[PDB]
Amino acid sequence: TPITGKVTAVIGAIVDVHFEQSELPAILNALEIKTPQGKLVLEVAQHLGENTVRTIAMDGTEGLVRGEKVLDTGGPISVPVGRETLGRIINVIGEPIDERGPIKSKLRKPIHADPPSFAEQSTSAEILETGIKVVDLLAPYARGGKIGLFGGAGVGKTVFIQELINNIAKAHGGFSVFTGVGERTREGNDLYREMKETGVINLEGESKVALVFGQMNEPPGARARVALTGLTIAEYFRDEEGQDVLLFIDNIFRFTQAGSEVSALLGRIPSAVGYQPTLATDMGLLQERITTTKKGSVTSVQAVYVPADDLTDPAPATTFAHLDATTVLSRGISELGIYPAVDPLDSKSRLLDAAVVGQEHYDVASKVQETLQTYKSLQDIIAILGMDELSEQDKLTVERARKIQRFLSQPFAVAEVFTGIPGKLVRLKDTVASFKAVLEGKYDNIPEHAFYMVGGIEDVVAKAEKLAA
Amino acid sequence: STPITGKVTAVIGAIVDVHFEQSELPAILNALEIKTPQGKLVLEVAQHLGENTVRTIAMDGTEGLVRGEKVLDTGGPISVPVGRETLGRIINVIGEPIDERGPIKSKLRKPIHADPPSFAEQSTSAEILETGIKVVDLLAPYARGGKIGLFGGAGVGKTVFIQELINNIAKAHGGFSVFTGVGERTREGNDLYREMKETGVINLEGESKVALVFGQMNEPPGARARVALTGLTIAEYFRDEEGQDVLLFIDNIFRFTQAGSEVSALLGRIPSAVGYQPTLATDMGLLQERITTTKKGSVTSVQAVYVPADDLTDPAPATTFAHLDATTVLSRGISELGIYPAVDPLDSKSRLLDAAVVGQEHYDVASKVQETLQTYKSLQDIIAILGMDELSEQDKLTVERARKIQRFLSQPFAVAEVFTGIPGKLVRLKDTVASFKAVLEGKYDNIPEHAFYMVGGIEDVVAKAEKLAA
Amino acid sequence: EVSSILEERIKGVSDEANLNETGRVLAVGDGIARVFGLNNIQAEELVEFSSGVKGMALNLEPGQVGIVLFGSDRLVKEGELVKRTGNIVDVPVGPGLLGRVVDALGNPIDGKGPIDAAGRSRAQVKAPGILPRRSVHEPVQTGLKAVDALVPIGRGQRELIIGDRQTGKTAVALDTILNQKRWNNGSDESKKLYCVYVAVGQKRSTVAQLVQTLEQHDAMKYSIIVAATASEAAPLQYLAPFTAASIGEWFRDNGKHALIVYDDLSKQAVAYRQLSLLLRRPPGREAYPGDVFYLHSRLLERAAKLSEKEGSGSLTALPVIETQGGDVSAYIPTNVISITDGQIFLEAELFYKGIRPAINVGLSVSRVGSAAQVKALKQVAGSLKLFLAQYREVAAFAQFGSDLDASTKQTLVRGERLTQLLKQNQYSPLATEEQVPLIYAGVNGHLDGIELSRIGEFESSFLSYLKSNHNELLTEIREKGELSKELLASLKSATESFVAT
Amino acid sequence: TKAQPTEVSSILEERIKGVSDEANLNETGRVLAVGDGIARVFGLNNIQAEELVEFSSGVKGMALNLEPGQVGIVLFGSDRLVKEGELVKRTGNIVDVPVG
Amino acid sequence: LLERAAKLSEKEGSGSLTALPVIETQGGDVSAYIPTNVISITDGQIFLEAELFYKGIRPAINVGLSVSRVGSAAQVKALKQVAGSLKLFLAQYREVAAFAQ
Amino acid sequence: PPPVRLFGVEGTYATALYQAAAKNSSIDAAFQSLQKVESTVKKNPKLGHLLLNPALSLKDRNSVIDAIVETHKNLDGYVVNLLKVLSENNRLGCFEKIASDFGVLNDAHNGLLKGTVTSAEPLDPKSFKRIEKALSASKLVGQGKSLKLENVVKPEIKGGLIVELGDKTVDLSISTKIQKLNKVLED
Amino acid sequence: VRYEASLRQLEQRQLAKSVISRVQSELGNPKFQEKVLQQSISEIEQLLSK
Repeated sequence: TPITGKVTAVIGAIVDVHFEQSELPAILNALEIKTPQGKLVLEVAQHLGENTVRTIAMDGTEGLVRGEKVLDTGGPISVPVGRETLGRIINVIGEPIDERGPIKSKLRKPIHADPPSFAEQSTSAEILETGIKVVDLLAPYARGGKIGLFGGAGVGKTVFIQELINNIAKAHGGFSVFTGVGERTREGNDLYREMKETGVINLEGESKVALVFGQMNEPPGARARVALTGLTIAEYFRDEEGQDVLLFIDNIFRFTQAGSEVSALLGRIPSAVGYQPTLATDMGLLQERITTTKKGSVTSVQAVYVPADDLTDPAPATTFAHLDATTVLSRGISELGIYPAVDPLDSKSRLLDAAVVGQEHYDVASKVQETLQTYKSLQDIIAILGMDELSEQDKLTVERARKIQRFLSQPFAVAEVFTGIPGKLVRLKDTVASFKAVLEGKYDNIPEHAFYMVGGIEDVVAKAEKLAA
Repeated sequence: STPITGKVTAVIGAIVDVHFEQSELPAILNALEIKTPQGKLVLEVAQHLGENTVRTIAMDGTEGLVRGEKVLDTGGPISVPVGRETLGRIINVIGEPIDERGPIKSKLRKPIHADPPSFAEQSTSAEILETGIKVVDLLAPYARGGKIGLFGGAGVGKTVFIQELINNIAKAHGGFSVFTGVGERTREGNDLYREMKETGVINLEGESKVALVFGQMNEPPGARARVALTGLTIAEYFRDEEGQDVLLFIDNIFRFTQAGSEVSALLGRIPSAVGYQPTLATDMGLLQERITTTKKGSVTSVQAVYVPADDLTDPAPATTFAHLDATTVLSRGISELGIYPAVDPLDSKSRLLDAAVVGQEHYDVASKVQETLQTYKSLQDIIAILGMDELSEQDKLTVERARKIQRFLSQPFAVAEVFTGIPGKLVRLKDTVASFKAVLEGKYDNIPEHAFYMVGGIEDVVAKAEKLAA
Repeated sequence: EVSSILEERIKGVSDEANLNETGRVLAVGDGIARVFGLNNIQAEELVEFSSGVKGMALNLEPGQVGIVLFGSDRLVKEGELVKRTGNIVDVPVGPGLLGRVVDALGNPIDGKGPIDAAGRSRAQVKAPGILPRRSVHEPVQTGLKAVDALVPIGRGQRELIIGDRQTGKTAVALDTILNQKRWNNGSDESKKLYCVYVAVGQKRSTVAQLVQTLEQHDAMKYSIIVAATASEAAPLQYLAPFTAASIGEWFRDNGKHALIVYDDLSKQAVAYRQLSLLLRRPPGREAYPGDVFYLHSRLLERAAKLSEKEGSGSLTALPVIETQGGDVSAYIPTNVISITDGQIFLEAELFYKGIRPAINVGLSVSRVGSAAQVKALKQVAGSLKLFLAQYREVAAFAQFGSDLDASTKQTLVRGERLTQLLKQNQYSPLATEEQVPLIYAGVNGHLDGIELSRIGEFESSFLSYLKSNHNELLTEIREKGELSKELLASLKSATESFVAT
Repeated sequence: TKAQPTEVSSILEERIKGVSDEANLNETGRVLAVGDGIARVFGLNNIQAEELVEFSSGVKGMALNLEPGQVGIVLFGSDRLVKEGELVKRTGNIVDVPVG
Repeated sequence: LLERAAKLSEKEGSGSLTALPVIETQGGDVSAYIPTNVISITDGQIFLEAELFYKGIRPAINVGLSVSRVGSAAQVKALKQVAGSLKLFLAQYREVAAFAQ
Repeated sequence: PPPVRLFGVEGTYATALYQAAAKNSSIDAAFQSLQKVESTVKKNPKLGHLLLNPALSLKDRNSVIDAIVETHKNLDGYVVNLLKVLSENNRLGCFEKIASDFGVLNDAHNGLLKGTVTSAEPLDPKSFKRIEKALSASKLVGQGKSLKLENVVKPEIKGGLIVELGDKTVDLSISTKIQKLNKVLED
Repeated sequence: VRYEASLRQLEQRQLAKSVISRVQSELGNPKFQEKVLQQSISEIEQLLSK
């Protein structure tokens, strides 16, 4: 628009501008303030009345002189999408961070999207395997699924996610997006390295991945819109090409978190627990722009960082409504020498049923939950007394439950070095057989260290010999 | 002060601000009436904000309000009707019936802001109520002139309890009762209306022995609040001018509390600890203080209270614990075991438990009952952990006397011919003291536990023995 | 084709009349705005923004009137004029909402064409009187043997389903709706339910699975699905219970019964929090509004049974409150408990224990007692309540490793069998005729001769036994709905002939 | 812009017309606005801390807060007859009780 | 602040700025808003314990709550080979001595 | 008294100033003398527009008022007392605001309204005169509320006009009709 | 089937851009003067209907 103005204020990353022309502005516009940083791109989020707009600031706020000229772009920022975004890493505004220079496109689209309707909905009930024993039996995923992960980071989240990439994107091979919201820069480089080595990113060709990286160094505003940027790319894939995609995020708590910082400033009074009053509306849009449509479907794996490792907080809690399946991970179990650290009693899926992933799957999975739970209820008793001061029927359950517990592990193929055990991969079909077996009492009569750091039933047997000698 | 015309300036839900013309405003606590396409909207004036701007609490449903819509001033407070002819009749916040009896038959009208009676007028309570409910009579005696309190949590049979007391005592006495419902459901109101017309207590020919004030939760938080005030004023007319003792009831009194908390926040006031009003103390006091024994007549409330999650570290129930003379707890557990009433009598304390009020004999029997039961409750952990160890013949005999007593607390009720189908029994004060005395002495330690199940007096235990024999 | 649709629309558009109000937008963004002016504005009335947005108006001030936008805020600009529609918010009600999804405002989002309108109604109607109400006697079941058996489910009552998020909170409701097939088919409409399911704060994909479930089991033909997904505006999530209640109320007026599911009120509350703080007016406890109680209580007292000078209808309510990492003493949870007349508490731990559908019988209460269980079903569950309440004390003592007498272990042995009988498979309808036989067996001590693992094997087989031989016993129960002398004997003999397996 | 108790209409119209304090807005007072039983009285610039003041409604008050403009009184009796524009005489004796 | 710490490339001399930020917990509880904010950004803990400190190791390391999970690409072959799975082994001894008593 | 309160921000002053002049029986003069003085403060060479935000003393401000009342000796004694009130409260950033507010109160007492009939580009002089005739025939101008038609030019009017007065608008602009036509054909 | 449903959408945005293309020609012309005048005389009839 030829609307010009000057900068009244510059309070943190939430600059306010005041338009000297009576031509009136619109919500979700963008303004460029000419900076010695080249230029700074900002986004109107509020109009406060009297032509004093309030704008979110993506990049730095060192250099912004007060009463400095603007020109109003007149609309939302459009990123660049295509198949010429594959093998490039793009910043929020579009810029290469891997420096293969300007990003090519056929279509450049607004960041924001309008979430699909009830009419555009389609359904799924497919079976997707990671190949992880605990995930498959107790919480099976599907094709187009939305998955949720929880508990803190710097404890194996990165590795866990890296491993999910290592399985699902090579059992698919089509288009994929990695979008990293408030990514830890030293790790981000390990993904870049890891991918090129494992043949994913290929830059003497075109990759089977496209990428978005936003670091946690960056002002709150940029961190909020890393995610929306990423989604524009995934929608391109979903819609224009007509093909199903992947999405991985480590962590999406950051979307929430960054929005919480900017809220206080914007005019908004923040709710109790210091979380923005707008969590609901932002969540609602994101989780419905990753959704199973008539065209494609974006099967997504989401990592939430939880503060104090409490779900009682409203930010993690409001997310559960929009997730078909969860696999809650708790730091303590990671400490115990068990990987994956996913809790087996604090896991759920809406696709674990007696005809969805079959009846055998359900009976095995049911039994493990019943066995472990009873054991959980008796943990007080077992420690204050002994383990023959228990009633007899229970003695069988307790002993059975202990074997399952050591069994749950499955060394990772991406952290094979760090565990100090080779990476193990086993089928959903191999896993159903292996859990079945333990429950039958077939190889129940052998040490608890035998089931300790090993994948399926087969590995257990091989190790009894190792201890025996 | 006097009738004037003001125009609405701001509608913020229940909260309504008016901007009356210069030098002309109503005084605090008045009633403004505003023409609305839904009855007559009554606004209660609660502040002055300067330049002749008042801020009000709604008494009738808000919807379709224009800023600029004329507001008259009555010149005085919300004025209800009172009388010995409003007995059976139903009255709400604006004194209209909701079972469509049209305009109330009024002898007199009165304000709901009645300042409390003073210390000169006081008299010392010596008249003794009987409820005819054994567990209540023996372990927390009520006295007529009292301020009884039916503490309990959620869904614990409070309504069923109130229903038995009103069915029995109101007819018995030559006094009045006014039954007041603060913010309670239209399922309950319709049950409370139906059951008490049937029994002959409320009757359309003749003068009803218990009046009704139904204030219900579909109405505003403001409108719900001053329902309690409405009932009280009827009891006050009875106390004073008619010169008759009252046997008051209010139901549930946490609804009263909750409403004031809500409106504290809307008026802009700063909330206190655990989301409670800063004005919590004084509001309970105002109502409780009006309900008192004067040389005019008594007023005796029996008040249901909702106690979130059987929790009393929560400040709103704990403050209320002070005001109420002869507490009882309706524990959730007692009801489920099949024991009616739901009263747990080792958590009920009364201040009306002396030893020359109720005689020495009453106090002493109940004391033994308290100990006998509590030693048995103490031994439960002991069997739980140790097994059959660390016991004695003395313990065995106490365990046995207590289980005979434990199943000797159940008294069927007529107003639970709808819950279990077991019809009522009435047990005199002197009669309960005797029958409990007999068991303690161990003359009825030869009659099985289930032969004290759903009995009254002593005759009843002997008769329930024959049934089990036969 | 496409040329014709667009040309009709141009004909269908434009040409506005002389306006009688105005006001100029100033503050604006978040789905929320504030205008300067407006002296004819009513509270709750609809104001038409010249961008294509409509926003209802909830706060008026002699400064700046707060009209909360519905529409996308990106369309809205400042300095625009707004025009009062001049009507408070209303929805068309009619029998053309049968087997179709409609949103917040009452237009179809499932693309099944225009609805059939026989009236309009308003979202606020409020509770009927004491005289036009009668008491609830009206049997109804949920297709969960446990729930029916332990707590008295009625038609015209309000029962609050409470417990942790995503424990098949929705799934519990879906079993009831499936089981509401049985009465709908029956000829009489004085039985029929036209169930209305309200879904607030849920993703579009959750709703889309649920409609497939309903049609597959051939239960979508009386059901209505009202929606307000989590992206869609803070007013529209607030308006979703109130307009569901007006749809429900039309059946009531006609003298037909229906049932309203409010899943979840907890997320309605969260919306209203966002709304109240962006009209910058004080909230109550924990940031949730001060007038949040007014919302749940008014709504809830409208699902009411009617007397015989009226339709003799009754809308039934089931609230659902998901407690975020538990907490029953949290402000929205506490308020609703007080308003409801019963609780059907769902406990998370028991789910892993294998007691699905999960319930905890102490946390579930009935203040006024049984009065809406089928009379047959009352007779059999007579001591079921006393056993299970006792089993819980005895079991806790029993597993310690201490010594027990035979008397205490009759409770343990008896309880274990009873609990195992309760277990049922989700999405499986059930009938009175097939819950009366099973409770008899359990109470009258014929499930102790049968081993604990094969109690489940036994159930399916016992009812089959009856189809071939004692098919007369089942018919008497369906037809008379009570057990007399003869029926007790007949059944006592029916249990005996097949106790094996 | 900002809120002061000299931007009240009664205060402003009297100053513009050249009316002074005159020991009525300096010692005595006049109520500006009373709500929540917290009367705020305009005048009393000569007053001691928490001093007893007597209203024309019969109600007596204390001065926990002495702020620049107003003196924020807290009322000890009921609000029922308390209203705007009252003269609030300065008793000139701090709160006291008989001893003996 | 923390992500300014960086092992850089050979275009940049291959430089370092190793971060080692030291957090003081309240009462030996590792889940609170400040500990957890620092934990997400970093990898591993060098969790330290007061009981072990009194007991002759000044300063003391708790290895059941200490990992380094990007630590073994910084190490030399000697201290890889000699130390291989020794990290597991003293967490096998943890399992044993829990139920030994 | 106020001739109904208008303006919350700085209309509290405008209200006082007006109610005090109603008892004098000259509001019009007051307004006129204040208006001419309001302009001559603004058009002061250095420190007209350039000192409106106080950063001095209340006493230095009081002397800013004192020097202003030398600029004209006709200003009336009540607007002289208004200055004192403003100098003491130390407000001069919304000084012209009170003056305009006072004009709106004042000219409502006169029975004049100041309307605008915003358009895409200037309309004809016969169009103007036809609109003032038309408004007078209607009840939108009741008399005592008589617009003075001020054409303003707005680039966001793509044809057509919007007519404005009080809180009453008649909108037959093209910008609204095209915005609505477009939306349905992309709905 | 998928291409037909895209083709219906593509028809709807393509004929949308012709409406805009036609609007630019009207806002070019001295119809931009002449039709503003039509509005103007219509507003006289509107205020007369009050």
